Amino acid sequence: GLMQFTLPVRLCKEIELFHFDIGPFENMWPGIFVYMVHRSCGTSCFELEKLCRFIMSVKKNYRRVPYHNWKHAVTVAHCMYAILQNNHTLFTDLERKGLLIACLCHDLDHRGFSNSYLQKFDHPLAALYSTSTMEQHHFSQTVSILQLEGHNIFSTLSSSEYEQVLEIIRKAIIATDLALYFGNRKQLEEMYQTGSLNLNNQSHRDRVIGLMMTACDLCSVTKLWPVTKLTANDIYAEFWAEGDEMKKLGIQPIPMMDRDKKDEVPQGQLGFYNAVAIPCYTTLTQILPPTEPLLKACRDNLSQWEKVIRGEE
Ligand SMILES: Cn1ncc(C(=O)N2CCC2)c1C(=O)NCCc1nc2ccccc2n1C
Ligand SMILES: [Mg+2]
Ligand SMILES: [Zn+2]
Repeated sequence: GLMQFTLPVRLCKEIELFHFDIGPFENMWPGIFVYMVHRSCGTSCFELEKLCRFIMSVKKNYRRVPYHNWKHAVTVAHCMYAILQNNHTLFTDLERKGLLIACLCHDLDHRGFSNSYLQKFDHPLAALYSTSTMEQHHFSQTVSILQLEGHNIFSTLSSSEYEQVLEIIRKAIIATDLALYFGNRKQLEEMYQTGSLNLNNQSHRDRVIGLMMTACDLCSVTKLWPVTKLTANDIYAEFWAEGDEMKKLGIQPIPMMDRDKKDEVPQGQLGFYNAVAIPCYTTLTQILPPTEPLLKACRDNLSQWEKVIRGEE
């Protein structure tokens, strides 16, 4: 009860910043997460014992893949932590509870393959879930782990509050399906600009939490350049393995996934910052001004990819 988590000084200060990197010491990541739940939510949100047992079962259900791994889960939760702490008064008690958990759980049991590869492989998950295949799986794994004995971190919520939090988590996890981000953001753009955006409207809150999920999920582009660049290596290690598997099914993969087209990475990064990242952080900053440092960091990394193309690195 009187048992705070505390971090060393450098981490205690830097964890508050959007560009914080959680570091290479895996054994400190659970403690970093609990620290974020305690300051974001309170020391009373969760029974420590249940929370710790939940976290460890979540870690166990992430796989040893280059990018969609336990470090990604914690990284995406830290970015959510930073958004929530810079917008103290905008979110409900249930939202603060749900969104850090959603982030920790959003890629549970990922195998390093896209929805597209599952559909072309004819994986069982693609018959069970026809759209947002992996994301419906991640939510499914979240509910499974919540139902293990001693893992119900929400046990003190009422029946209707429990239904509300599981519904926040569901929509938040589904929103990490990038295919859905394009329309969600267009709709948010029009609502903000015609001044119809209304945060008392539940369907509007949903869209804004969806955009936060995309922003947190992509947050490798908002780090200091050496973090961004070394994270890109892990991302391509998965993409190129998928490309290899596409070629095993007799299908030329898209160039993003073809290791024979490494030369095209720098131009593919510009497309991605211009088509996905910059628009994401722009609309996020319009709705939630204190998230501006994510947009600034993203623009700094786009300019670093521009230098790569010009052979200045
Ligand atoms: C940095 N980050 N964060 C997330 C993602 C991302 O896309 N996803 C889906 C799972 C997470 C990326 C990223 O790097 N995407 C790579 C973009 C890209 N590289 C190309 C190389 C050649 C041709 C086209 C290319 N495009 C579009
Ligand atoms: Mg995902
Ligand atoms: Zn993710």
